Amino acid sequence: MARGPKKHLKRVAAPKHWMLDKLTSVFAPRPSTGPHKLRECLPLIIFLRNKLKYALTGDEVKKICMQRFIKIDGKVRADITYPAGFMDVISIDKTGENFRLIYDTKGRFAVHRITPEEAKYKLCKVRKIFVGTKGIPHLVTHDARTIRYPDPLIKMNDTIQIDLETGKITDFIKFDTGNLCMVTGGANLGRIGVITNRERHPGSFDVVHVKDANGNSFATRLSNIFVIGKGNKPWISLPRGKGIRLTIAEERDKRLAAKQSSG
Amino acid sequence: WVCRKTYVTPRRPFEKSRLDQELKLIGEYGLRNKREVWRVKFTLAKIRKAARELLTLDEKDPRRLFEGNALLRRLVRIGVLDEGKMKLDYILGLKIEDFLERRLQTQVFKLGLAKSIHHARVLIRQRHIRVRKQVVNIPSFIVRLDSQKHIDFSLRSPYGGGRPGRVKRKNAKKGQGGAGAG
RNA sequence: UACCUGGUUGAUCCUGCCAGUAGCAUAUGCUUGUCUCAAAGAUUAAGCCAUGCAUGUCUAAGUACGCACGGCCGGUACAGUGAAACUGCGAAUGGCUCAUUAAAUCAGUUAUGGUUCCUUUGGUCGCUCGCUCCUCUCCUACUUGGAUAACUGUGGUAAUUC
RNA sequence: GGCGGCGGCUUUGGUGACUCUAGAUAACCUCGGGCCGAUCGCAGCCCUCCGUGGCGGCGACGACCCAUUCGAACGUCUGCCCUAUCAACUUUCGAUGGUAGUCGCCGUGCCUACCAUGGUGACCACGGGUGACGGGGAAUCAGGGUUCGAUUCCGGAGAGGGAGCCUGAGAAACGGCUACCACAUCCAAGGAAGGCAGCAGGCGCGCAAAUUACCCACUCCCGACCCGGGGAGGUAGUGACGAAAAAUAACAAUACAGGACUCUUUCGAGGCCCUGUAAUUGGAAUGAGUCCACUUUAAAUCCUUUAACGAGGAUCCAUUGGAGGGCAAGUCUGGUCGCAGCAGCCGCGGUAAUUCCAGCUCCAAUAGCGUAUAUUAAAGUUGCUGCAGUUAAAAAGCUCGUAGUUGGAUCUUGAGGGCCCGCCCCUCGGCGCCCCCUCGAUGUGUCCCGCGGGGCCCGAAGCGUUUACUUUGAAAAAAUUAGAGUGUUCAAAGCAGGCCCGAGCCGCCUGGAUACCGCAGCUAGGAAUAAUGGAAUAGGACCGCGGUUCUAUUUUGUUGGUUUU
RNA sequence: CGCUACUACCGAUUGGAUGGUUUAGUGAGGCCCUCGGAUCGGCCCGCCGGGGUCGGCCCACGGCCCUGGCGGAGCGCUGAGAAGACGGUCGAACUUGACUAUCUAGAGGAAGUAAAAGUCGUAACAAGGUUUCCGUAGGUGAACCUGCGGAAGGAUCAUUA
Repeated sequence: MARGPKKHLKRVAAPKHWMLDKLTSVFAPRPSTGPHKLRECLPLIIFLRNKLKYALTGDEVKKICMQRFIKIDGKVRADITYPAGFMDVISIDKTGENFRLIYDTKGRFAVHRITPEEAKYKLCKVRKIFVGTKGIPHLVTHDARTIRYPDPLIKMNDTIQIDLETGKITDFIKFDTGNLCMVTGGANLGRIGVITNRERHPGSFDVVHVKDANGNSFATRLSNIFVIGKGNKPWISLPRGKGIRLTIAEERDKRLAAKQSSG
Repeated sequence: WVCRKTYVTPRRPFEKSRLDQELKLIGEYGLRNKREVWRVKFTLAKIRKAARELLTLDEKDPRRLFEGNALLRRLVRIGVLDEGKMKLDYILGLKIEDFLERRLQTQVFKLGLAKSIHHARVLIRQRHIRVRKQVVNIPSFIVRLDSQKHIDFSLRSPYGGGRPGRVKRKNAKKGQGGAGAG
């Protein structure tokens, strides 16, 4: 009777970009509520025992979260299924390994070891800039990190290098034309490159014509456009599969290569 | 979860010319029944139409190329098709028996310890051969090019080299109890 | 696999259905050696349901005055541990079933700038900006009041999670 | 400089858009009835200083008050099965609209006060019928099409039927309650205690459906929480649903019976491929088994691994269907004699039965095969593609005539290279213009020019009448399905996989492609095609302007006054 | 027309059964509101236990006050507040008839199909002994007959200066 919200979640009718299997396990990790909307989010337990595969059972991953070896956004995590969204660093506190959650142009999460220089700041394109009560301006980013006292020259869609040690925002990068933007969603997922064009409509439904690095020019809406810094200026490393765009006849030339070429 | 049939049924029940034509392929290649005829008959109708549809596609289509060059390669990695022709016109010209020769059974009859294709199905079924480090028990196995280069005696066939089971021992018991008088 | 086959009639050409003809998916007839997969109380009873069981849970961190257990280690409240119990949360979800509803569900697309939301993610917590200081006399800040469970026994109860 | 002249500085966050944020003043109140810790664990300090006041982390929990997450519920567009032997429907009960407020999480005839007579239908409304959960998707069909969606997914709906409350963020919860209505229990007669469409299981119904199983390990779930619990689920059982692989023995030797062959005039002989059949087997096997064992997993279980055993035969020994045709294979053999039966249909049987009934032989498929029913095709016997309507079914008695559905013609765009391009009959860019920081003469500012922003006006463009249409993209659950990587020992399939190093490589490494999106929409290219536009007793372009007049506000430092551009 | 089955029809029985409505009735049942005061504390004062002060610096016990106890007191006048209960609110529902639908009994009625070799006459087919048939209208046991207007689907595509 749907007498309250579902507190359960099973597999395959699950997001495919998490790269889960078929009905081999009849339940999903089911990420918690938090900073990002639930489909953007990625459970730790998929990244731990299904991507890095240091564990094999769930009660270990609970105890690994009781080991508290996991710092997402520089903040101590004991959640097996933490709602971590985009450009979220994951500090594996025992192996000394930082990994920032960014998407590929193939369509998969990138196990992507950024430098620890790049782990202190993550670039959050802002969600709102609001004059709160008693006349106080604010910035709140897409991970809902309510930050008082913004910058006095920023406007909408500016990217803040979010100090993951503190919050309490550091320097910004203004929303500018031609910025590097990892285009995410639809047929343009994981595509980085300059903007070069934006289209506006009163009301809703604005498209953004993006020409990426490979030369694929495409008009895909600003919801699909997450700015990651400045044009021809990345701020973390580029993910696997080049993070721009790949063709499938070339991808067989990719998939034939390092299998039986290593060790 | 998901299953399918690997054989096929024609819409004509008794077409005796076909029914004795199917008796040929069993007798020419060593098959179990008409299902082993109908198994490759189930495949080859799809193979020609997949060759037909890619032929009717516009050229320089990746769904024509990248699927098709796989389908070119998949038909050549098993060695049924040769890629010296390598176009959809000739893939419309393939047949059942090109696969039957690339089965494990006939290659045992072509190469190795098979005197008959009755005998050639037996050597797979009674596991006298290893096609790899692999006791392979399936006669409808259809092989690849490299697969025809490692078919040996099995190490569970105690004749031609192998650990004794109970049979060469029984054949020893034919001389050590069949001739040992107990 | 883009097919037909048989049947009108004295014979013939038609129309034309008949019946053969393959797919199927239950019911079933008969039969079945291995090894891999597996639908299965929907049809009929959204029938009644016997019984078995289907959401529990303590953190170094709510309250230890367990009659417990373990100790000298005890006093200011002291126990190591800790049933319970009170307190915190789920229990609504899950599973099951489709009877039902014919623009209704539902599906695709949209919007709440009409609406509410545990939880989580983040800010917000000195003050009455001093009653132009009760908040220095309002003297309770080193902290408040009473009031219950467990505990106990009296118990009553054909019977009761009384 | 107590000002009269004349000038000068001359100052607010977001939305496409809210009477948005923000501001302030006047307050308002919320009582048992908004708010800012009377808490709990871990642990380091400073003390004009000795036990306290100063104080710091760890995290416990809490709330102020919002972002969030989860969404919810309502509102938009597009989309559903059958019926006109359903044509008009809807409100006396608000039907529909407004206004006003009530109330509700809130929009709202939500609701009434009140007012209005609305609102809507042949495009089949209104109503009735449908096992109508719907859809993702499913089966089949060349295509066109046709059947399914209770069914491992999504969303909806109920837990016997309603009603009413409750809890909490979320429930009219039937693994709540309250009562009712239809059922079920104890009763000692007072009362008490109950709803498997949870897992099972049971009955019941039927043609038709398995454990009253095991485990919380795997999966997840809830917690105060690693801990636990879970019939969720996992696990096996049940289990020709159905699917996948494919056995029940080869193999020669022997011999014959020969076909080449060689000899031979042929005959015939030699001669194998042999395959049946012979007596056989000969080594040669194999699980079908049995079985130590390793394995397996919650424990298992099976699997695979197997020491070992398990085939010369009538074996370790396949079936289910058919022979009258259609329809393959008995003009068999016997019996039967229009009987018994058979035969989907066409048909046998009435005595020399190819239809029976059997034998035998053969055929067919095959661990299946056959039947029943169902539906898809075949079926162009529903004909959209693509039916037929003189005489086989099918032009109304005839005509007008609306819906209906169809409809006549007709307006303009050379070069580059061996096609390609733009052309012809203001918001951006931007040749210009002036302003401005000015660029090359010049380094609050000119005259190469807005190129920088522009502003205006161009080639260009809002252009001018627009769409249908087509095209571009976005968007377009997953599964599915198409299909890539992928040796599942083949395969059903999975999402895989592959290495070197001894095993210190303390590793290295491929991957898990791409296709699909009714519509409606969106997007932007096209503008043919189909509709579509204007100037008609004159209108459109040009600041042609004119005279009138309304008013909007910048500067006159400012304000005030009026006055104008 | 005889044998004779099937089938709907229709049907007395204002047959019965089941379901959906609907009038009105009753309204459970909780919700709102009106309450209610079963009752439980505070303040009170009487008295002492302590403290203080105003018998008292013996400011001390106690009077007194604070408070501790305690009860009375006005149970004042409060704080809480029960069952009940108010009227609505939704409304289970049932009743009452109406009402429909479904199912079925249903004597029987009346037929068709089937059903065949029972029976009349010879409809009509050859022009079928009166060529066929329509519409309609009567007739005729029945096949049918006739009239009125048709038609060719007749046996006529053909009668003239």
